[PDB]
Amino acid sequence: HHMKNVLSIQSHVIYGHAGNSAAVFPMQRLGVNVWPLNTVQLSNHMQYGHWAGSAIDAAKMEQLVDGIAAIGALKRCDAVLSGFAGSPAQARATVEIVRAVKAMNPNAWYFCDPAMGQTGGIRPEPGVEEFIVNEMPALADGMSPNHTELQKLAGRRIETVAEAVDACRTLIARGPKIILVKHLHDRNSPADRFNMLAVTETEAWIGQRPLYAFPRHPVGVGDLTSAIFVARRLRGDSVRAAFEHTLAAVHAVVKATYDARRYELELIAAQDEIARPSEWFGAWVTDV
Amino acid sequence: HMKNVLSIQSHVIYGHAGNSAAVFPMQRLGVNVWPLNTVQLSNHMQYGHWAGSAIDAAKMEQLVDGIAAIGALKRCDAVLSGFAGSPAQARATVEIVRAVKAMNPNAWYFCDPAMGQTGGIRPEPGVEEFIVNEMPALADGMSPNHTELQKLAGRRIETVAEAVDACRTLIARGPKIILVKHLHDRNSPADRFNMLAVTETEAWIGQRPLYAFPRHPVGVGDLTSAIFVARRLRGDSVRAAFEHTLAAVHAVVKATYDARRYELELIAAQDEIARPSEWFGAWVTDV
Ligand SMILES: [Cl-]
Ligand SMILES: [Cl-]
Repeated sequence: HHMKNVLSIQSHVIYGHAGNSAAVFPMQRLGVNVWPLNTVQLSNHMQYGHWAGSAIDAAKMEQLVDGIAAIGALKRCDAVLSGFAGSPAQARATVEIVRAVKAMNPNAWYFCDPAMGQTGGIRPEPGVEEFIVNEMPALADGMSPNHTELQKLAGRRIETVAEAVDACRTLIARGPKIILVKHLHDRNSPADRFNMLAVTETEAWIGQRPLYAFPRHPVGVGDLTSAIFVARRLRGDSVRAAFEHTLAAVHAVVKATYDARRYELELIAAQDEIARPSEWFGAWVTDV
Repeated sequence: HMKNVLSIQSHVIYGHAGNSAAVFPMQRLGVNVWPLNTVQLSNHMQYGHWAGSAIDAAKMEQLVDGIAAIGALKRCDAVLSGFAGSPAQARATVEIVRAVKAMNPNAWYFCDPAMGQTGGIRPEPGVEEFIVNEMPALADGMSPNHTELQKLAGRRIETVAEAVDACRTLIARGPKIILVKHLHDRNSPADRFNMLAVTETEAWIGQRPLYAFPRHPVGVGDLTSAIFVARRLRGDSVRAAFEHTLAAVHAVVKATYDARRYELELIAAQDEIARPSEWFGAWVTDV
């Protein structure tokens, strides 16, 4: 009955839902305490084409976390969740925060959502992408790449489920115990399916939910996906159960957004379905 | 018909104060919140030490300008403000309210004076003075505690009827609704926490149990104002919004007290925020 605590190190968007504005409320609604460290405050998502923002630097990130430690709270952190990093220095600061939390609490784990934004190519771009690919797997207990991010982490083109499982297993050999492929581009899947995968050293699960066609795809679905998975794991779910709850909860939010003809996620409207999804999509076993 | 509130307050990473006490309860009550964080603190200042980052008044206006630039400001149904660290920040909040009301003339501004530890009838120069002198003409609702109400009214207030009259005099200055988020009633038993809600035509007094914490939790005032704002946005009557606020705040405070914690048990008590299991019906009062 002990409440778990997650330190969530992500961007904050005032209007709309991305980063901590997509992650904090769902985890709280799922019964987990969230300590949101906002690395930047943006007026709105960058996909609108223009925005205003204010960021903190890496030194300030460390100072803020020092404050949480000074009152004795940081050692009670049960998990760290990271997302978008605005600069290489911020990504390095995230790693140092994770190292401190894990040394204070040997049961704490780090879940890294690469959160590379709009990008492409197998090669990691210099700076943040390079740092995510080269440095983060060594400390991460779980990672939640989308397809593009998985190709960068693995250094490979990936087109099938089996190729993706193999890429996940190679990444797991670098450190992480679980890879949640939060969106998989499966050339063998029907076009109206949204595919996800959950891979550990000994398990692999495929899941599918309906793919909704948006004029512009909502930002924040990846951040929401990682957050729900983390919260369900903290609530004690097995890998399969956390995976299935994530798939079903994200479906409910995305469907609500589509039915409302909206671009920003219908996160608050769909909150009861985040906590207790009504429609379920059982996963099935796959392998290399 | 989802409503949106722009909440302009401090953010605290660990624990619950400002937006870290206001945003989640309003969301849990079915209202969308756009949080504009004026500062980011590691923890609240009552611990004695803390770290913080901050934005200035110009950046606050620039951030809202960004929302306006994508055409979203017309979707703002209310603005909620609380503690202000400087007169410049309070003036930036006023400019933001003006910008919101230009895009949505139906939007309303709810000001929690949030003066903190203070005393006396005279407002202190600077922020307190601005709240007393300039805020009522701009705010559609205000949630003073007892000390703040005395400063707003320029009067000593000791009875419920005196407090209603002070609220009515303040309402004649601009606001449509006053929530006295903690009322000092010399005729009430010491173990009662009194609140009052007043409009030009209604006045409701209510009570929940007063708990004697060894160190009183921070953020109860922020939680109270936020729940009331959310219930009003959901369309509650004055009395219903008032009673839900009293019962939901009780549930959170009781949960915190029962666990002997300092930080509010906000997430643990979330179902009681939405559906309080113990109710404290209000009663009519007047001048
Ligand atoms: Cl912030
Ligand atoms: Cl109290």
